[PDB]
Amino acid sequence: ADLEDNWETLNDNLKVIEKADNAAQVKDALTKMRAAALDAQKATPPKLEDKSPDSPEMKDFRHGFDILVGQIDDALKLANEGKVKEAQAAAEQLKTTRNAYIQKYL
Amino acid sequence: RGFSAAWTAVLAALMALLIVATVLGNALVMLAFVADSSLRTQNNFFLLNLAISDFLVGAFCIPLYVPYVLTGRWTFGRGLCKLWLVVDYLLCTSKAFNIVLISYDRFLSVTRAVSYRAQQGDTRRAVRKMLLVWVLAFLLYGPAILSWEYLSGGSSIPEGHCYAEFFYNWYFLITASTLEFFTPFLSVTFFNLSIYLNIQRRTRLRLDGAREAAGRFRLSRDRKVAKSLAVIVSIFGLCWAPYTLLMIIRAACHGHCVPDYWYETSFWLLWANSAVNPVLYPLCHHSFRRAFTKLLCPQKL
Ligand SMILES: CC(C)CCC[C@@H](C)[C@H]1CC[C@H]2[C@@H]3CC=C4C[C@@H](O)CC[C@]4(C)[C@H]3CC[C@]12C
Ligand SMILES: CCNC(=O)[C@H]1C[C@@](F)(c2ccc(CN3CCCC3)c(F)c2)C1
Repeated sequence: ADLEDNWETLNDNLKVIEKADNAAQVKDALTKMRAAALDAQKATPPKLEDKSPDSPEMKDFRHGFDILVGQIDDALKLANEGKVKEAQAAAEQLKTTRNAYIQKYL
Repeated sequence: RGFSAAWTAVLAALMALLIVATVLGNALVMLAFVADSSLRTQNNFFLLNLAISDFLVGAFCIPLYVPYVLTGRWTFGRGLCKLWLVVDYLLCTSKAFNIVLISYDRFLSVTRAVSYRAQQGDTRRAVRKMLLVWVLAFLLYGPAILSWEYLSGGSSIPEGHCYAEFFYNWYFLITASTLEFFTPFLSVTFFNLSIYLNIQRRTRLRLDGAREAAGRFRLSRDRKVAKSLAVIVSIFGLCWAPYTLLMIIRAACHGHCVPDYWYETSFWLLWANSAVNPVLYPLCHHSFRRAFTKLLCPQKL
């Protein structure tokens, strides 16, 4: 449920970013998303309580989160130059990476 | 979502028993309509209607959901998602709206007994009332499921899972919840209370030797009809109320006070009712004890 709660955090911060207007709000939301993502990456999904870390499913779960962290960091890069619009547009792509790669394992 | 190998093995076993129990139980009920043509009554047809819905929860709704709870993924395309959704929402409100109809038919048989006697063998009238019910049931969720995505300019349901496009729309959910719960619960409460008062009144009625003697026999029959109705209405109420009540509460706290697994537990309690009904018909009705005899143990002659 810490994985459930880290997913909670990803949701709340992604909507702040739709809703924001300045770079600081967008930055804080992403730094939060990132922390939650690194935390969620170390989780063992309920589905997988019975699998090795070298298991194809557990490597794939963790690669979904590599995509995500990296996408959050691209958007931090843009936010950390005051490009609020680019950084907000990049936030949409997070939704794709979540559904396609991570949501399976929840 | 989903479950480890060890847990899916224990849940699949249990999910399967429920499937077999629901399917066999309602097939047996339907085969008893075939065996015994004395079950050609409106009251009986209203119970047949409940057994059809129940058959379909077993044959269609539970089976398509099993893989989805076990693994967390709907693997059948959104097309089959919409059909399964329509049919699950349809069988829910149909069962509910049919308990209303059964309760009305029983209220007329005690409170309007002599008018009811003439109408009772009229199965064409019965089959037309059940059809109207299927349309009314469909109307509550059917169009909203099929149309919300286009009205809302696209789906908010990732290709992973299967939910009604209105399922995080609180405004729709509060008015559908409250209708779905109160229409049936207040109508059903009224008929049953009204049967109780009718019997209590006639019991305290002061009649001569033959009229009194004729009407304690007719009151013995009414008292039995009232038990029968209370038992099925109660067991439905206790299977259906948690799900109906939780939806009303999810919608009124905008999804912030009800964990997913509460309402997902409640699904099984409501679907479990479909296994139970087959056993209640012969427990509570002569006509079904007679039919099951004609089918399974006709040696009684
Ligand atoms: C004995 C047989 C006939 C009855 C079958 C009972 C089985 C099918 C029912 C009873 C309890 C139900 C579980 C109760 C709660 C949950 C939590 C929910 O989040 C996922 C489904 C799950 C895990 C249900 C799965 C199905 C379940 C195990
Ligand atoms: C947790 C895996 N996903 C689900 O359980 C989804 C929740 C879901 F959208 C759903 C299906 C059917 C209904 C309606 N059913 C009517 C009878 C019991 C519940 C829902 F309220 C919700 C299926």
